Amino acid sequence: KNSPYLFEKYNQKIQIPSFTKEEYDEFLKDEASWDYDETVHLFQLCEKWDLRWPIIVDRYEYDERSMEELKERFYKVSERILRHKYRNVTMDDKTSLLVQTLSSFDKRRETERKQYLRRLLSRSPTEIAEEESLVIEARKFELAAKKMLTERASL
Amino acid sequence: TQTFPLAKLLPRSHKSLTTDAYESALLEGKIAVLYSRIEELKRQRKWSLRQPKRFIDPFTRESPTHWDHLLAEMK
Amino acid sequence: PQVYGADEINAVVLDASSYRTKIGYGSLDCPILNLPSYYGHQTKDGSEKFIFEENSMLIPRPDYEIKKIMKDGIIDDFEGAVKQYNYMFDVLKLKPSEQPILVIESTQNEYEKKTALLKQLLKENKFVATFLIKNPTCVSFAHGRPNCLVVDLGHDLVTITPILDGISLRKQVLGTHYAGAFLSQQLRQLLNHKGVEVVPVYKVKSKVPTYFPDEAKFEERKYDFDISESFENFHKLRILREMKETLLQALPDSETEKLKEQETEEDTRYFEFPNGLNVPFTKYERVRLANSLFNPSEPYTGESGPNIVVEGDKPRGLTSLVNQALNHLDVDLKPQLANNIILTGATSLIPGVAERLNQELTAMNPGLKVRIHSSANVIERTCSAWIGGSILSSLGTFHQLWVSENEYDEVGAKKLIMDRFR
Ligand SMILES: Nc1ncnc2c1ncn2[C@@H]1O[C@H](COP(=O)(O)OP(=O)(O)OP(=O)(O)O)[C@@H](O)[C@H]1O
Ligand SMILES: [Mg+2]
Repeated sequence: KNSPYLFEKYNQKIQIPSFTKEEYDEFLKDEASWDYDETVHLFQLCEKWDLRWPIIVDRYEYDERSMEELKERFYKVSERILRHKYRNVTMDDKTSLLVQTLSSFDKRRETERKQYLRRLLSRSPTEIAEEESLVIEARKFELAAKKMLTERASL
Repeated sequence: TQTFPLAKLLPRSHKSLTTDAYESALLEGKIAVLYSRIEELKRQRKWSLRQPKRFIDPFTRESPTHWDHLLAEMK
Repeated sequence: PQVYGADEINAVVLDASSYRTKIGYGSLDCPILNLPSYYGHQTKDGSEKFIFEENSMLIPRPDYEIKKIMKDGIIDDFEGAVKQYNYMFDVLKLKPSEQPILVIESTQNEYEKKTALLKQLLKENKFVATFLIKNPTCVSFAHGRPNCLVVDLGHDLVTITPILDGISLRKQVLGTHYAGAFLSQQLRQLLNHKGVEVVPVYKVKSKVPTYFPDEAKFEERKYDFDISESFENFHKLRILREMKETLLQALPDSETEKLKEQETEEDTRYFEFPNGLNVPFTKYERVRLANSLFNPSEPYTGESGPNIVVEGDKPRGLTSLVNQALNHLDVDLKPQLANNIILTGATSLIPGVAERLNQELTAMNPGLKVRIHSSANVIERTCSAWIGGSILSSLGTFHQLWVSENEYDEVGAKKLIMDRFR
């Protein structure tokens, strides 16, 4: 009857404030074609799987046009709007204000980031071999900076 | 090295030269060309060492979920 | 004291892999039994008799047939599968109603099969607890890397299931049908072309060595009854097993260069069948046979191993399949899966396949560090799935996920349990 069977200590659950049909009035203002069903499906997926974006998009089944950054942006804006609507009467600070701050994200930057990373990963073997050789030679010249500087000073 | 290159001094020398002086001049020339190529690669946005900063989810980094404890026991 | 230790529940771990099923206990390290994925059947008498123990099948019997169960990693002939499971439980002397059962199964599986399996395990065998973890996740559990790209190379199906943070990606699975069965059929048709006739072990009663390619003397013990074709095929499967174990060897696409030299060195080996015909195999044939996994250059249709595409214009082969699996992954986690490649499968024991796979992957995917992880111990390669099942059952926190019989009844519909509790 040692109710604290151990391992219950870790029954920690990630907390995400939820929305109902009534609160969608605050969310009414915000090829997207978002609606109540898609939003609630997204929130159920994010509550079940502990916010792992690739697994959430893979287990997503409402419709396939939804892309990673679209889901991320919609989730972040919904969360920040709800939280602000929830700190309206009593101003929010500390940790919660700090999350609100970070969530001033931007979807365009990342697609630019992802496109940039894909472009770099798609480079030809010769170019990346040249880049590696440049880095190696730069470090080789790096390792002997002191002697070169002293010799230049003497000369 | 580029605040005052040695290749300007060497033709204007008034003292006996040595192989070592030319060694140093060639080495600083290699420094200059390597940095120029590095800058040219960086300008074309084809430099792997320079990447945009990635977004971080505020929720994940705060608290440990059950799955992460299970993965600790895993490892 | 800090609870670093995991808690063990004595829970049986069951597997249903394509070629062999490996039962075992919870906290141990090796499976107790590993029966082949076949069940015998004899109908000579008016009644029906089943033979499931591995040793008892191999002996000849008057009216005896052998029927496959594990077709492509999905349970088939469930009526015989449940009988095999019950016999396997009885041999292990398992005590029901006090031991949880963890059941491993492939990435792709029919929903009806899962419902039937869970219903039988919870309402017929009266097991208190159950669970259905997916096989690639379980293998990742075995090798201890929770973020990896499992690349299976089994007998029937080659499966590449990306895993992020310890859970599989269902839509990212790439299933190619070019596997050990492809090698078996290709080498069978090579033996057919050479005219070699493989005889079963039981037929041989007195034989003498003869290295000549011509027919060799082998006294035959002929029984009164007639032997079924499936029995002979199953017996020949063993001989192909040792012959694949011994002869095969793969080289990095340099076969055409040393094609002429290999006859000059005369590096051919002999494989002695139970008949005694020590057939010579030139190194070119062995090298091409091994490389056929990586490029199906054989145009003879493969004897019912036809052209196949992902989730089944040209068959891709293993290296290009891995490249395609890597490409579809998002760039956010692509290096993480690239740097952690877990290559399971008993067919990996063929020398040189992993080395040239690494070479091809690093050449065709420049700038992305691809390090391939395998296992030195044979038992780890052979039964990684059961290792993962055992370690998961031994985990402490995992115990909040067991599916109960009362929970199953209260939920009722298997759809809700399968989606959430798996
Ligand atoms: N050393 C070996 N090298 C290559 N093949 C082998 C070796 N030993 C056995 N084999 C054969 O290769 C095949 C490998 O089957 P394996 O046991 O890996 O499959 P499994 O457990 O059914 O799982 P899966 O097919 O789903 O990966 C079998 O047909 C086996 O007889
Ligand atoms: Mg199998």
